[PDB]
Amino acid sequence: SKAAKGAQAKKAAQAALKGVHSHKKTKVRKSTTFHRPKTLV
Amino acid sequence: RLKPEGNLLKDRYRSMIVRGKLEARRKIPFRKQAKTKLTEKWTFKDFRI
Amino acid sequence: GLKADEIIAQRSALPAVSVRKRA
Amino acid sequence: SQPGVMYIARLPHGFYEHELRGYFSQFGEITRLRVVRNKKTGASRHRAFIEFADAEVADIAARTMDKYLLFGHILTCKIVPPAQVHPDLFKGANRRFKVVPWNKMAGRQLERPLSESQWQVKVAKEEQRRAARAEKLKEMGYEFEAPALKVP
Amino acid sequence: ALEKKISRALGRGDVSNAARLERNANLPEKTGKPRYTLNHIIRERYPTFQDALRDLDDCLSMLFLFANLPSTTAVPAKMIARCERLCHEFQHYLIVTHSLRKSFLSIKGIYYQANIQGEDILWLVPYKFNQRIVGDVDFRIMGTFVEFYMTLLGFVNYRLYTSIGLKYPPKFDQVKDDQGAELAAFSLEGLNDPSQLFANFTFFLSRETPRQPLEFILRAFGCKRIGWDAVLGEGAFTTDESDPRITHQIIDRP
Amino acid sequence: VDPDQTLKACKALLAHIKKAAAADEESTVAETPIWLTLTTKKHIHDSHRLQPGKIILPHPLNTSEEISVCLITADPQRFYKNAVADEFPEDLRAKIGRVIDISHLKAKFKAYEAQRKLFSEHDVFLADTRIINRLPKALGKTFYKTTTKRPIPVVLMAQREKRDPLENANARPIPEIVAEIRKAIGAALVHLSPSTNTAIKVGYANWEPEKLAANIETVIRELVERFVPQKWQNVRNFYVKGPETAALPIYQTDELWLDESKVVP
Amino acid sequence: FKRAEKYVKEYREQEREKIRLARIAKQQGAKLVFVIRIKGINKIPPKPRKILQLLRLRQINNGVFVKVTKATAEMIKIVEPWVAYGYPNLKSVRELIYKRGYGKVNGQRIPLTDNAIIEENLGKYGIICIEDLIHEIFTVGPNFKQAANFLWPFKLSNPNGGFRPRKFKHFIEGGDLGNREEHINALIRAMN
Amino acid sequence: QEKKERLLREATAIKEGKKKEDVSKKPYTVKYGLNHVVGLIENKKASLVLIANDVDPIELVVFLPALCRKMGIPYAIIKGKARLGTLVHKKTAAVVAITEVRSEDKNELAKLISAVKEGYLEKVEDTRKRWGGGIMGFKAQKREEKRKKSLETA
RNA sequence: UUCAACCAUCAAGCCCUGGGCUUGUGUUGGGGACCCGCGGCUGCUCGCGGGCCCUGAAAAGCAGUGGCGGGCGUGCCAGCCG
Repeated sequence: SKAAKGAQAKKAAQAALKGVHSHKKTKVRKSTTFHRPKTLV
Repeated sequence: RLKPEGNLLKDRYRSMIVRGKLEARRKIPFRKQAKTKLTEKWTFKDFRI
Repeated sequence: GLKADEIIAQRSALPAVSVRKRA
Repeated sequence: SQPGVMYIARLPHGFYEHELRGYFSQFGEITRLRVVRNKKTGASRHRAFIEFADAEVADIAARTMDKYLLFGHILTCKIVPPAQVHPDLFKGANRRFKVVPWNKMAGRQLERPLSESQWQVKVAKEEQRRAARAEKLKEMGYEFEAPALKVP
Repeated sequence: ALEKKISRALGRGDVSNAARLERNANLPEKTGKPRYTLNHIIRERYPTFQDALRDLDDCLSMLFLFANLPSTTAVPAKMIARCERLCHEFQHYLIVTHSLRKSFLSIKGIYYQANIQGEDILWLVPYKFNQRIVGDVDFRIMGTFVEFYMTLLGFVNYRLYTSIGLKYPPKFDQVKDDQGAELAAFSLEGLNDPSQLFANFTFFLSRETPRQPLEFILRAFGCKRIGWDAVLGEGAFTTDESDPRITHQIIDRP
Repeated sequence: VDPDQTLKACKALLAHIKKAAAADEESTVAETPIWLTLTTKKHIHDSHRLQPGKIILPHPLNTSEEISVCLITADPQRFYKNAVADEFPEDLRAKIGRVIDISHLKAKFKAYEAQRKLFSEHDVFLADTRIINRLPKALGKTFYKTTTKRPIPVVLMAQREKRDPLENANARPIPEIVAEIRKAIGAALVHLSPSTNTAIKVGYANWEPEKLAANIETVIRELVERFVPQKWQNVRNFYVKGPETAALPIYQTDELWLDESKVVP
Repeated sequence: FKRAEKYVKEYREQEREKIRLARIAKQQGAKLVFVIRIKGINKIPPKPRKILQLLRLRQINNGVFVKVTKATAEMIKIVEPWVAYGYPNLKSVRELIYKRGYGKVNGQRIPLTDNAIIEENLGKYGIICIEDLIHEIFTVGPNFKQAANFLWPFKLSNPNGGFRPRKFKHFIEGGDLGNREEHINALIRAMN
Repeated sequence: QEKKERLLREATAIKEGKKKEDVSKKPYTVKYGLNHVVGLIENKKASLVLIANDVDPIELVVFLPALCRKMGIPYAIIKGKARLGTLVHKKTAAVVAITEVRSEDKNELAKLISAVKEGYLEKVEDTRKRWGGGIMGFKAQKREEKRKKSLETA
């Protein structure tokens, strides 16, 4: 398709101008409460 | 032409477990990975050409 | 002279602004 | 739909037909490409034309690699319009430009054997060459007695 | 914290700072020693040298087993070399004191029993072959045991050499060890009857014979002239088999 | 090759270039060099040789003091520069204007404009034989498309691991180095290429006819015996020419064939 | 995605290797060497990769024993950018065979846990034990080729894998081409 | 460390009776520090200026592109004050500048300056004068698109 | 998802004692006048190699010659020869 072919062109341009590290992991949180992390005492 | 029998490493490990310097545990070949979600960075989202 | 040296030394027509006389 | 032709220049040494095809195939499907090369030694003239199937993809690739600094070369990528893209641009495209040793052609042609009539006309022609050179030397104030070539 | 500083230096590209911070880490792969020093732990665990001699059975079996393994991430090659060197120093002490008493060839290995200061010391050494590391053992905690046991055996060797009045550590010839001297790479020097059973004989060990146990037993029971084949290693009294001074020859060929 | 015809050609072409320059006049006469053109019956070499051969002359070339001599040596350049400052005679000290090692040459003159500037800043380039194989890549086609200023091979090795340049330079004695440098600056250059035509320097316009003739005959002599393959039956024609004058024949052969086996009926 | 600089670098590496192989072929022209496969360029020319297949250096950190002949010297000179080779000593040969020695029987890898395996596999040649094998390998006997064919290539380790900030770094850095002579023994000690 | 051996070598030279210039050469380093770089730009000594994109407060560098444009200095905005700090052996550098490089890097500096001039300045010459921001939220854009679609349908 | 460096910073062979000789192929692309030698072209001219200048590592069709093998007769070879 023309839309997919254009999307391939944009993806190639993005990889050429910015690199291939396009994604980042985010933690899955089963709970809504944020707790203070436990550190060394 | 003597064929050695047994494993001396396993014998020493069994000796340690029997004498009680440590307890018998099994190998964990794969550990459970942290549950994460992959998302695209803001700069790569806002890239326009 | 060199073209590379001319490119490095290329500036504008504005005179340089000096805060004080330098030794 | 409409084909898109991109003219690329300032090509560094090593950035040739196969590299261009493999690189711009990531951008999109390439139908034709031709790197302008020298006739005498086979070396490139640091420019090429790539004809993509899609003009939008060609335009995107040109805007991506316009003024790209590659191996000390600031690459030039422009899109030629369909109005003045030349109809004779892509003969010799999509195939290897072989390197022919014209030096070795001259060597084997000069060392190959011939026929007796051919050396007779060679003796004759070299005699008229000597005669013309002697006529030119006559105004020079110089005289040279050239021995006549014996015929085989 | 030092490893975090090393990671920061490597991420910022300061290779000189990274190397300078890395030399303070005391890595086992570059020192041959444990990463963490257990000298204060040795005195706590063994109040008496008699208790050290009583745990020498486990220590010697452990280190003689890990003298012959390939290098791993837990136990590096330099650590294995230090194991072999400590075992060779202990064997040299047994040779010069004639403390070796009994030996046995079992289907599992070679059992050695010696007597040091009235304490019977029995340990097992594998035959020199390719030892198999299986997944049924905890090799990393075995390496921790190795670190503790070399830390013990170093002080045991130092005390024994000082008690017999010899300088410790012994002079070690890297060129001879490179050529394959094994026990012959050590030269013992002074500081500042079953023991003479093989004293008057001259032995020649063939290549198919177990060189390290034969040499250790003969030198501990009084033999002073032992030669062998050139491929068995440097340090032989003689190499040619046609030497007329040879009295006994050990062969195991059909 | 008769020398009377050679000297007659010498007066002829000298009179021609004088009457051509007469149409500063003395400066226009000066710095006009003389070319000896050899045509062979075969290509003189099977591939492009980029190391010029040296021919020793009784009357040396480049004797003028206005020339610039650039010397390329192995690492370090420090030993050779202190040698230039201390233990060469004053004429060679004034003639040598730049001493640069291979490392600094590759570091500073990778640019084509840098190579062309170095080409224009000097007249004659001498190069040590330990590094002359790496000089085509370092100097590019600027120094080797034209055979006028190709680096002349000189031997600076002390004639008998990785050598440390600061500790030792593998140095051969300096007065005989001076002799080698003057021999190289006096020797003429012959360039071997896959061609039936070669050109060798024999003299300048203001030089006198009998030393021109002596240079021509001796350059012909060692050129035929040493470097031209299959010698005289491969030699076809000899010409002497200026930059703007036509060929002046000296020796024209009777045969056009290298051997009788090529003659096939 | 692959970069244009990577394409240019690969083309220049291939043409430089082609020039080097042409120089070796136009230039043409009995000890024991230990050869260790290291990391080089990604694309390998067909003749060096066939020489690597014959020398069984397919994987990184594989070590083999080679008898120095004219043909073997030419092959090593060809595959110099992908190998590190030197003269092993008696201690290196002994430690490699005793610690990491594996045998090739029926196409499988079996460790040398006994002299018996050598006895049924090389006993027709007089090699009946591990020290006979060591003698043949070290002294380069008449049966060195069959001994090296029996011996599996040695899988050496990566000491940098023991230290976390440089866990991904290769132990042997490429660039020091040519024979390392006796300095291959330090690499054997560190990797064995 | 390198400064320590340099001072020790200069101390030995002045002990045996030579000037520090006799044993030490002219240095070529990356100029950094905001006041230093601003002075170099004003005196037209800097040949290339790199300005970090995330300087907080932004008033420290908000005038630097205009100053470089007035004084005819090639400038470029780059990502990472920490990235410049890795160059200048610091945690953070707001701006760095090249005044002079060595003779081995004349060509590389000139080519980098030309690449900057043709690939950054000419591309941002017209985008630098436009107003930024003004982006609506996700729900706001969805509501606005639905409203315009309803208006077009009705 | 490294645009680094890496040829010989000397070797081998001759003379046989003099320090000399041989080999080790290794070049960005164009433009402008202009003297030439040689090989085809009836000839003009076209090629080969030389000579004199200019240039940011500069660039806007004009693609040209006989084949071995390999791939599917061939505007295919990250394979070569003539």
